Amino acid sequence: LCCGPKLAACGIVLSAWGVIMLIMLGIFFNVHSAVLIEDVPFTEKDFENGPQNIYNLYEQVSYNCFIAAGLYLLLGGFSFCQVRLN
Amino acid sequence: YSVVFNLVLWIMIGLALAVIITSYNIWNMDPGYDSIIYRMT
Amino acid sequence: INPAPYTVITFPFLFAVMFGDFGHGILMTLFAVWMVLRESRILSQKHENEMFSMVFSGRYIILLMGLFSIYTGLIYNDCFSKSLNIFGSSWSVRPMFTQGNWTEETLLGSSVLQLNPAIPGVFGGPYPFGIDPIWNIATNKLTFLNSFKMKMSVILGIIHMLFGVSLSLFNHIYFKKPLNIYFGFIPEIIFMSSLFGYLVILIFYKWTAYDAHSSRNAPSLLIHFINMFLFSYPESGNAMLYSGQKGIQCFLIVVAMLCVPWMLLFKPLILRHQYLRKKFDFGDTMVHQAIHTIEYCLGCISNTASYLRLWALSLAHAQLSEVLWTMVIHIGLHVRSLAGGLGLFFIFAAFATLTVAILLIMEGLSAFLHALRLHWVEFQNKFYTGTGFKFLPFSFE
Amino acid sequence: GFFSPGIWMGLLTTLFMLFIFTYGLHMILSLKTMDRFDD
Amino acid sequence: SFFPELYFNVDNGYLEGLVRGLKAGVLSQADYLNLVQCETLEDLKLHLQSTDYGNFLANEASPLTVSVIDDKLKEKMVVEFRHMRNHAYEPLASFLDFITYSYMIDNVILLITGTLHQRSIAELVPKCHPLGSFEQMEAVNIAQTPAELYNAILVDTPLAAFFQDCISEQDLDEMNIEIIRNTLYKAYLESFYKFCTLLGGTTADAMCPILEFEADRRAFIITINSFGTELSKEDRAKLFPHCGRLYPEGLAQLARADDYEQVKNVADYYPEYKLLFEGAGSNPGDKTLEDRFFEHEVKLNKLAFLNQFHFGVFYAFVKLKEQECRNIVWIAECIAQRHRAKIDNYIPIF
Amino acid sequence: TGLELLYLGIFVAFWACMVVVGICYTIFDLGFRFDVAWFLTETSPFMWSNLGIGLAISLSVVGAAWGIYITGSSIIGGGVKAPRIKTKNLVSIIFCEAVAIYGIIMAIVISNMAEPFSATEPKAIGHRNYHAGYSMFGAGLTVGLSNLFCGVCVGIVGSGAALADAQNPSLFVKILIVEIFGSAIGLFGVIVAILQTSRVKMG
Amino acid sequence: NNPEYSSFFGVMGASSAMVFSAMGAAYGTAKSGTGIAAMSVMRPELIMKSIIPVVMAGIIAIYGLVVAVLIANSLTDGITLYRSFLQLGAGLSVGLSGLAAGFAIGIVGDAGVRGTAQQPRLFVGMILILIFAEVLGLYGLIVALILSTK
Amino acid sequence: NNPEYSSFFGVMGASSAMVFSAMGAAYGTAKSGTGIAAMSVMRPELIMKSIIPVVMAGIIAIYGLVVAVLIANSLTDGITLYRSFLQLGAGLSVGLSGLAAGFAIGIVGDAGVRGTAQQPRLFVGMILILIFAEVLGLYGLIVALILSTK
Amino acid sequence: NNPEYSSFFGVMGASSAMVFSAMGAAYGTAKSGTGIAAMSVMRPELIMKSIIPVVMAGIIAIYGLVVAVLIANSLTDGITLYRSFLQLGAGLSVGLSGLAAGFAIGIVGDAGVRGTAQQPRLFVGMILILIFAEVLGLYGLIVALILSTK
Amino acid sequence: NNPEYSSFFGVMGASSAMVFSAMGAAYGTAKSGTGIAAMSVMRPELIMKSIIPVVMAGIIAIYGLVVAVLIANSLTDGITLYRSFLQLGAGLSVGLSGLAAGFAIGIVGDAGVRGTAQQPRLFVGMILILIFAEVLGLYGLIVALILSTK
Amino acid sequence: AAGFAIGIVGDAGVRGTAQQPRLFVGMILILIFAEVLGLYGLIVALILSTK
Amino acid sequence: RGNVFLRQAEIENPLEDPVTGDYVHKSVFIIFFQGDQLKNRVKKICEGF
Repeated sequence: LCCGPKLAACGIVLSAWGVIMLIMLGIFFNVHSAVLIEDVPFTEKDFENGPQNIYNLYEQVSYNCFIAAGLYLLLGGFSFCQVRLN
Repeated sequence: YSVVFNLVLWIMIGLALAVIITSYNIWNMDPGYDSIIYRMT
Repeated sequence: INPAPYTVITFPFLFAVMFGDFGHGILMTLFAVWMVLRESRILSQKHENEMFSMVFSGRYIILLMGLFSIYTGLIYNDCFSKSLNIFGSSWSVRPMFTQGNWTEETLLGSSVLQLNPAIPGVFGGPYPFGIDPIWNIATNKLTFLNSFKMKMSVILGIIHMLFGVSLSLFNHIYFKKPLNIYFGFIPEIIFMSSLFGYLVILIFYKWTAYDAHSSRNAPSLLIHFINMFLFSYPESGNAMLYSGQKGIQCFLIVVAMLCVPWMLLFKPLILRHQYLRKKFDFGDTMVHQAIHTIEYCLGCISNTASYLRLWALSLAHAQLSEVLWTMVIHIGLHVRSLAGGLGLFFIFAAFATLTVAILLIMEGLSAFLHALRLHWVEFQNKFYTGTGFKFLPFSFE
Repeated sequence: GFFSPGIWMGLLTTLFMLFIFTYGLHMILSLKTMDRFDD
Repeated sequence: SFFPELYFNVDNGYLEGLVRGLKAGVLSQADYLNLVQCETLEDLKLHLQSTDYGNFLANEASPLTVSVIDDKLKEKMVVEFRHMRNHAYEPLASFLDFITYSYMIDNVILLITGTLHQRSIAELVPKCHPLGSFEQMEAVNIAQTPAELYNAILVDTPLAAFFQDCISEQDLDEMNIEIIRNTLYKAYLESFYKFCTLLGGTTADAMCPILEFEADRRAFIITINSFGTELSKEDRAKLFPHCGRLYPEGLAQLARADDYEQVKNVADYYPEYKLLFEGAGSNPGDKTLEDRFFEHEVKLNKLAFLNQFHFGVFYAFVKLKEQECRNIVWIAECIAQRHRAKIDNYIPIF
Repeated sequence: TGLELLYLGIFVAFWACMVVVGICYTIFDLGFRFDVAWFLTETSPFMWSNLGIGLAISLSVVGAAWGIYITGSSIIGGGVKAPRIKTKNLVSIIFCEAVAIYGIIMAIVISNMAEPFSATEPKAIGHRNYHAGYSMFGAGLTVGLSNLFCGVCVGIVGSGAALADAQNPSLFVKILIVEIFGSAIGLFGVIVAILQTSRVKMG
Repeated sequence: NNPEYSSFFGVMGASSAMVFSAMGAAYGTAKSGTGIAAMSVMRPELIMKSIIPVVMAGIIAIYGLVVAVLIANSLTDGITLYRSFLQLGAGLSVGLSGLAAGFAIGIVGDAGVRGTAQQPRLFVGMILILIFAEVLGLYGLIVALILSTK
Repeated sequence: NNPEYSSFFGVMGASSAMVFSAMGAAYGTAKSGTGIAAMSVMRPELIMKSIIPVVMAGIIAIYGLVVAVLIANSLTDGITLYRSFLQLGAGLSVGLSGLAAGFAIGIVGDAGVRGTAQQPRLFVGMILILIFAEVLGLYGLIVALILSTK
Repeated sequence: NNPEYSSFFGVMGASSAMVFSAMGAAYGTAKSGTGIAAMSVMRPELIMKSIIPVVMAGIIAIYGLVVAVLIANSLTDGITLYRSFLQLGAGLSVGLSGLAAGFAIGIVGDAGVRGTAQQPRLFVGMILILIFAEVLGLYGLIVALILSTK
Repeated sequence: NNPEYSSFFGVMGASSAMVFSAMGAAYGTAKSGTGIAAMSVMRPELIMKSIIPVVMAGIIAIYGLVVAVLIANSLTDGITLYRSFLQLGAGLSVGLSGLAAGFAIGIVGDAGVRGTAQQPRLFVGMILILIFAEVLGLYGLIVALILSTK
Repeated sequence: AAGFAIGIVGDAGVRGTAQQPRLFVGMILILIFAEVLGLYGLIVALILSTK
Repeated sequence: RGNVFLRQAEIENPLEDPVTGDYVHKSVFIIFFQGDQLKNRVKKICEGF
């Protein structure tokens, strides 16, 4: 019915891809603690004192990945529900 | 002066060429040759 | 000589060299799994999409292509344009660098680049598997990547061609044609070897010979090849790569020269002698032989030069993937305490659509057709006549 | 100053670009179309 | 670094490829050798099925007659020509319109003579060639004075561009229609020659000799056939074309001819028409002069095809195709009557 | 044609200005202000080098495109009544791209030898850098123009052969002789561009 | 040492590098569009296939951008003439190569689009020749990249 | 120390972005218009169903105007010549890319507006073809934003 | 010492020597090939013979080489202006002579292929004419030598 | 003390004596060739009598070669610039006179060769026009020699 | 420019008035603007002579 | 020659073609005349239309 399956299949695969990739990128940030090779982006113009501020900020950055994963998973569930409308 | 000469020269050349091209195109103009024009006598 | 048994594998390999990325390969293999597992229902189903029909024709093509793409993504240490530091780096050790008069420079580091040298005592060392991850973040990565990729492409292309001609030798020996083996295969294989196997071996010698401390006046192979062609030996300006190069190089020139006349005069004359023994337009045969010999001799250089498509497309693919990483998802990471995931969800949706649209199906198609062409001309024409009939059975609809 | 030290270089570069832009404009202008339409 | 070598293909490559592809569809000599061996029209149909002229007669034509074959072949011709024209650009469109103006003139003259034969009004429509048809083709029946013809034709048919000034009369009859024909024809030929020489390049080289010969042939025909008429000699001088090599001849020798021997003497100074006339014995047992005219036209058209950048190979193509149509229908007509007097008098194209 | 008239007007005005200026200056004993040495010594060698580098690929690509279109249009058009000619007649396109391959290789080769210097006046730069810049410009120009004309000739003959092959199968295999003889001039251009810059030691 | 005239050449290189590619892609899209209009009336079913030449022309645009930002990521006030002219050469190379590729793509796209309408089998062949046309852009990009480092 | 003439170049950017921009928006907004007349006589129902090209031409005009107004708002009298070069380069890039986009949208509209009247399906194809030209215009904007910030 | 711009003239001469020769050879080869292709339909047995024109054009290309090499070998850092003028003169002479000879061979071959297609007795006659065109090219070579090794 | 750059002009003179004249003779054969394409297809027997324009073109080339060799031979290092301008004038003079002679010879030969197909007596008229058409080169050569030797 | 506009619109109105007199009015209205294209210009030039 | 007058009316739904079956569009016209010779002339024109 609403949000026909023809595009809902594509939506489901897209949501699965989003969940998986965002979760893995967040885990790579946290576990490796944002090695500059795998993590260039950040927001700090002053770090000359020590690395602890850098690590804290990179943890803060990596936190958002799991919120993105949750949103993608909810999207996938919504699309799966729309598929069941037959 | 050796800079102002080049500056004024190139601006003048560009403007003159533009007016020449536009008036030239506006002269050789196709009115359409409709029943008013092609018809005679 | 049926070319499917070898093509079935060497085609996705060359594709993967042209398309060496991890994530894209995973996507392709997933599509392959989907299409293979659901074959029965789709086959017994009517579809309006003819593009999908010709896509579905190449099932195991796409499957093997994705598998080798995953592999070559692992070997470059390329994974969505970023390396995966798995089991260690060996290049940058700043605490050891402080020994070599390296301290306080980083105060000016805010506006300089401060090159890292090779071998202050513990540096260098080979990564056991693929490219060292540090190269992925180095600003001068392009130089080393260009060198390595150009050399790999040229080496791959020369072995492909010798494969071609060695395979041709089978084609002629079965058909009981002693003339073709004796005055055919032999001069061409000797010419190919003497002209480019030397380049391959020289590349490997330079790789396994010169250390870091010899960075001054490191010999250049390309200029030596220009002097190989032009026979010019300046007294200075380029040191010999290895001792005694003069005699071997001169003999290589002389055998390369001596290759060409063997394929022109001898075999038309032997054909004329056989025809005289029988008791045949001689001039037409001379024209055909000249056409064949000139074609082969010029196609030598043309094909070895055209094999640079591998390096060209590999570098273009790497640059494109890095470009996508640089200005699509880079903006998605920021300081906003709450709006990070929300915006990143939209941004990654767009990233997925754009990388599906361009690099997934399209650059794959370009690499696919380029490898097909490399198979049709540079490989096939050396053993494949390409003539005859095709079966027309009596079966009805 | 006869002309100048530098504007000679600048003018050479810009004229060289201008020739190519004129190449582009000649073919962009003189494109053609079809008339009426196939049934 | 000239016109035909470096930007000919951008607007003409596809169409020229199509035309040269369709050139091979013209039947060959062996096709004639085996086609003249038919027994009935059904065998002709089948042997046309076996070649590129096949699969156009899938109708229920149980009482097959040669008129049906004529109609279907003409339909195929107009279809291919309309195809070639619609995909064209503008200078080539001018070229093809210049070509079709000839058949448009033919239809105009046909309807003008039809008005005199008032008993037929609608039957003229199937007699007119659909290739030369246009928006105001059938309106010609309205006029009863040549000024009315100019009024009808001035409207939207560009044919008026050849006689807007060239006709001055107010008493249409059955004798001046030939004057209308000749005036229109010479004006069309002069305009076409001028346009072709304005285009320049290999197009001018290809199209100049053909129109030259066309004008000279018209001059020869009008000189021969003007005998026994109300027209005076000066009026015969008025109708000659000036596009041929006979421009001084048009007033110097042809305009004062009194017999056929004089026309032969005119032709004697040019080898091209002298050999043509000598070969035209005009005897009962030999071909007439018109046959030699057609054969020379065919030979020049066949020569015209060989030019890689021929902007006007369409002229040769359409003329040859009409000639194949005529050959096929004539052979079929001969076969249908169960006689073999003139089967071996077909002009051998390709 | 308006565009041709515009080009002729610009060209004639330019040359008339040159002639009149030259004559009045020569009559005016002002030959000391025509010091071509300053003109060809103020210019940096790197400008000449980089112009050559750009052209050495640009003109080759232009020729490749010209030949590509000139043969491809006829190949595609003529195969409607003969689909057999699609794959038989792909040699011309291959050569039209081999031209650009040679151009790229030459661009890579000449791109070397670009070590900067610090001199800022003619007396300090020396002869060697001037020779380097001029030689590199000349090599780039010659290779570019040679490959351009080569590609155009290749494309024209490829179109002719492709169009003629649709009539009889036994034509193309012998008409390709002119096709192969096309590429030799581009090869010669590459060889001369190599030789002209074989003794540059900029740095 | 370096006068104020320096960044002139680099900036113009950056501009032209993309301008020429944009013009080429525009011409290719235009020619392909009119070809599609001609092709459509007889064989609608091929429409979603005959987009293949159009997207191909669009590629050229992206290629220009790959350089059009890159040179713009290295410009600075204190730049010598040498690097500036290097940037200029890269820009001219990529721009002109994009122009040529756009012309070729447009022409062969029109030819193939017209061809497929009367012979579907031609389709395959069309795409094949078009591959070469794309390569015309690719080479023009590659040199530019190696002119931004050295 | 800065030369007096420097600001000149930036001022020309303030012209150039607009100067060619409108020209593109005069190539299309006219030509496509003729198309929507050619079949308002017969099928007036599709008068408003293929006017998209004109709106897009207006959008490229907006693309030019944005860079023009920013250029003018970033004006001064002692501008160093480097910023002047950057500004003029941005203006030239936007202007010429806009001209090309206007050309392409115009010709494609003049073809497709006529094509739609012989069969409806072609409409879908054109909603892609036109947009491809539009992509070029957007691309120009991006490079200008890198030349006005780096 | 010598002026620092001496080698520029010799450089330009060496470049022009091959540029003009290549243009002439390309034109001659293109026209001969077109003539052969056009003729091949009607007289398939004359295909080998009509290759005699095209190879003739190729010889002019070789003449270019014999000049451009010779300059490049005799060029060095500090030559005098006299030798540079001499080499420029030789290069331009041979280049333009080769160009004119190429045009001549092209036109003559395009006509002569047709003449032999329609009339066998024509062929040998046209061969003579072709040689005459070649003569002009060779004359250029002579002058360059007297202006090169002097 | 005569300057060194003065020699340049003299060298250029030699170039003209082998460039411009050569181009003239090119026409002097080329047009004549296509004339034969129309003559021998119906009247081949006269081919041997139709070589005269080609020989005239060869004579023009001979004049150019002799003057070019004479100019090049006399060249030396220590030249007064007056000598150089004298040589330049002589070379330009002979080159342009030979150009005129070649043009006239080509056109006259073409007209006569096409016309003889219908007048057996055109031979004498062709010869008697050709003598006048060729005397121009002789006069230019005479004055070129009188200038150079002085 | 004004002279050019008057020339073309004069040709149009002249050849249009031969058919029906009602084209006398409308065309002349066009002509008014076709002359104002010149009038405007004169005004500004006078300012450039006032200072 | 403008001595007569005419007016036109339009129809929306297409009218079928009896022979082939294709849909074509038509329109209605009304002419006011001033003579019979003109009626015959426009009868010929209308036979053409």
